[PDB]
Amino acid sequence: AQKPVDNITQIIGGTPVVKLRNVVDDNAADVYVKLEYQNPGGSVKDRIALAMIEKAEREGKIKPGDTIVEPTSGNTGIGLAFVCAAKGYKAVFTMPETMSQERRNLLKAYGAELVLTPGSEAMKGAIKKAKELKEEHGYFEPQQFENPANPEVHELTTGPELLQQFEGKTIDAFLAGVGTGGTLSGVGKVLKKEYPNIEIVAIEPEASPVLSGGEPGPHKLQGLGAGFIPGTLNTEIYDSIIKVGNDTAMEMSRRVAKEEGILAGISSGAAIYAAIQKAKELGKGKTVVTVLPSNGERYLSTPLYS
Amino acid sequence: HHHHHMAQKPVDNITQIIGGTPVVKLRNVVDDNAADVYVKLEYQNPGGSVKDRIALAMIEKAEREGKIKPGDTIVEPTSGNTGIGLAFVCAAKGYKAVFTMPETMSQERRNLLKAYGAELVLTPGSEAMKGAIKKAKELKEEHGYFEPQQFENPANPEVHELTTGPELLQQFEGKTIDAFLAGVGTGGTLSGVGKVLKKEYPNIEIVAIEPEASPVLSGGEPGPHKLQGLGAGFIPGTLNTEIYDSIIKVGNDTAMEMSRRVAKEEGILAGISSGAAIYAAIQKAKELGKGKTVVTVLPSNGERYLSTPLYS
Repeated sequence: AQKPVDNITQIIGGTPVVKLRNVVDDNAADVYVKLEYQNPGGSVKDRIALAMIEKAEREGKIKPGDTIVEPTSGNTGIGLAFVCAAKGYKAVFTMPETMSQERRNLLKAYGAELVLTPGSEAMKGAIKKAKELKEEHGYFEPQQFENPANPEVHELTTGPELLQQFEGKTIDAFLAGVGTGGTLSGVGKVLKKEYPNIEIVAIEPEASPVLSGGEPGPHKLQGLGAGFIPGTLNTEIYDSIIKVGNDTAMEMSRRVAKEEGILAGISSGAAIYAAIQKAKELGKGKTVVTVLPSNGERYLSTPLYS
Repeated sequence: HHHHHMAQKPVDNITQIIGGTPVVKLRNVVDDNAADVYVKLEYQNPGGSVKDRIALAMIEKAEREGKIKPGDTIVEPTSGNTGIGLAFVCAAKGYKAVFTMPETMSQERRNLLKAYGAELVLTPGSEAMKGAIKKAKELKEEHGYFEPQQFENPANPEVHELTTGPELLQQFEGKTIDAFLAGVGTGGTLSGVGKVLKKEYPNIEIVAIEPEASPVLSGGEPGPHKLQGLGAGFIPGTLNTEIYDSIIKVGNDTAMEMSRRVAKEEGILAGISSGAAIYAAIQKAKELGKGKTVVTVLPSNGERYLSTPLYS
């Protein structure tokens, strides 16, 4: 048990890794999952929310008391609301008025202010309002899809944690779903330098296979498939891409919760499904690692666990 | 190499992550001329609450004793965090779980338990908990299912004696804990932690927290209340009725307002029982003054209660 800390953000990072036991055939490679939902705010986005705020502090772009704006209502918005509450910043989030009441409460619970944009304008309307607050009112915009602090914090923390966790053991493949791409790009850079023969695998939705050259489309892999190539994604870092369908990822999330006792979101089900293909392709004795970005309890209002 | 927090090497299954929960000093909701207030984040258990500890301990002892073996079915009449912890542990260890509850339990909660593969047996909502308890016993007698019994199983207070307590006691080595406060549901946390802290800190004050609207420890009548996880309506067998030196009653609105203050001002988003424990801990922190040290436990996370009035 860790000694007392003065601030909850000091708990961000140092997440555990669990070997999968039942959803992987014993003929395949070992599969390990990093539980990023063990971050105190509930997801991997804790890490970039802290890094984005810390970097802006260092560079004098913000000081505690200042106001932040980001066009998101997902895990990055929760992470920013959490980090801003913990560090004394005011968080403003723009989102379409169609966003759920449960998610609005969670953001408002941390003291964040919500700016609702026209529902038909969807995400594009939220981005426009955020650009207006940044350019015409001086709000600081973290910009999760372009801020280099995003892939860099995974280069400095998530990746080296995996290196410590797999000391003396070789990792044969690392797989991660691509949202902003910061996880895959930053962990990938660190693992490839330490394990030059590792395979880095990007995971993306079958229904929106933008990295594979296909067309953006609606999909149910929440957290994945942004519909474009993020500035935070190093497209050179991955050797291959695995596409996962909506139903396939949901089925595996249900399997992992019931047979491993690990309750994670649909993007984690996609990651574990892809990690299990790679394991079977690599065979016994090899080592496959992936990341579980979020907890299944955040998605009880979705068809994931209905 | 050197820019990351230390991370534990891989474990063979998720139950090995239970325990070892961190402690955070409160900064803003507590005056500096009051005693320091420290909170142990039991919602950092992998299943989301303090109940992971007793779910694992109860199942593991039943194995050690030979009462159950993997593949067997567990039955428990509950819908709260104990059911979640038990569903979580049963999935992790290869047990079947059957829970009874009144049909007025929320749908999101039904999905949570079912996500782990537990069965939900619904009883007439007008028979309330008595109906869920009766159905559990009928199934227990009919099929020989093991019943953990969260309010009677000695493994419940014992695991807090063997893990939660020694954790704090190594988390506070070289410091004096002046008061330890804990809300009483089963009473296992207060009983087990209190026993261990008392042995190390002879002058420590052990405080039970219960709802003002159902103060059964104080000798009042059990009544409806809003402090989820607290106020069982009876004195549980797992509560050591001699461990606590004093009792603090907390009202419904008081705990809710503290939970919202802590979420906005500390960035710590916890359930309503945590707001009650923090309110009582600050009250205790005010009377005994600067320099002293009060410690309490936050049993669950605020995200579990988004559909309740706590955060609407």
